[PDB]
Amino acid sequence: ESETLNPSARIMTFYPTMEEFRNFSRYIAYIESQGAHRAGLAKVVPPKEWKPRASYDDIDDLVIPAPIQQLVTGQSGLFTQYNIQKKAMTVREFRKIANSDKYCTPRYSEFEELERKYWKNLTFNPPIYGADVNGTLYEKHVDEWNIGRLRTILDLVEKESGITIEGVNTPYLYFGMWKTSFAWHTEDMDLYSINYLHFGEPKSWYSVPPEHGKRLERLAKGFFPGSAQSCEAFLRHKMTLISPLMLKKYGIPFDKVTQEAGEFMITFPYGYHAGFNHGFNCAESTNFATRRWIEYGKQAVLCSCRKDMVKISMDVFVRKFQPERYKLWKAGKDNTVIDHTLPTPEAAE
Ligand SMILES: O=C(O)c1ccnc(-c2cn[nH]n2)c1
Ligand code: NI
Ligand SMILES: [Zn+2]
Repeated sequence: ESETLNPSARIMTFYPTMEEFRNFSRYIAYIESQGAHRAGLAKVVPPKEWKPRASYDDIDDLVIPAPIQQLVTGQSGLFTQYNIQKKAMTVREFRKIANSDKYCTPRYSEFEELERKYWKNLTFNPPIYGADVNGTLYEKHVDEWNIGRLRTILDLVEKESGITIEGVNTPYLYFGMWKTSFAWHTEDMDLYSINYLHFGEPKSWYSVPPEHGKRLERLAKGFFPGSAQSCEAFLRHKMTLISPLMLKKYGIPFDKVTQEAGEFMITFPYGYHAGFNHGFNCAESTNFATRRWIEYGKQAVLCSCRKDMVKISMDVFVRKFQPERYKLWKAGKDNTVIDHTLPTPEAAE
């Protein structure tokens, strides 16, 4: 039944009405009832009626406390990205650098051309990314899909322990320029993410279906045996770039999609994704959860080589939503096998 929905595991695109848009978790359950999650990634175009902010005309004074310069080393589709933190910088300061001749977007016809230039010039002329900036650009009154307060069960982490995890249960802003990249990865604890492109040039995405996620990991371990030896989940470092041609060459299924300003992207549990920004832009994102995520959370394979990595206690989720398995899980005997095709329980409504 779930297997017969989106059997291609293709990236789907949704155009909700304004009435459908009002209840966030309900629409996530809906697009899962249509098999969107099998792709790992889905686009959701909100009604023209909607806007999270009246104008972006005041933000040139907003500070980017830790701009990152992205050095990239590699060849023939395989790359490792190193981060060089620059000194703090305002948005107007950043836009100036980004729109300057040295860093601006090259001219091109179709997207496949800009794509080709991206993978051709990835290692040259290191751009700067205004990444992981704590904040939101939603006006305080917007209630539909407000990244600052989605009200999903991920809120249970803060409710129970008081713990905030920047960018995970709090929002991050991302100021991009041409050729700034996000490496191949899943979310922390294999959560969902929501990404909103407030303004600027597009952001292109690659996705690998969760049901093929393990195939991508085997390939990545093969190409980076050193990194694999020293960490059980090195892709969570978010340093590893792999071109779509390399994926084709080794039979990994994937899809691609380009995100325009004013569009949402949803990534799903264990959905590997990567991509790049076309030019100057601004994006807001955070993580969230559904009842389906819990099993993913229990089984997420985490980065083993840093003490500073994101680790969420699953205990309170298992107690509340899987009480009959708590004794078993806590005794390490819960061998529930995940079916990636199944939609989340809430989609019964
Ligand atoms: O750089 C982005 O726009 C982006 C896109 C997709 N994922 C992330 C990200 C950063 N940490 N977890 N996920 C960042
Ligand atoms: Ni992500
Ligand atoms: Zn690690």
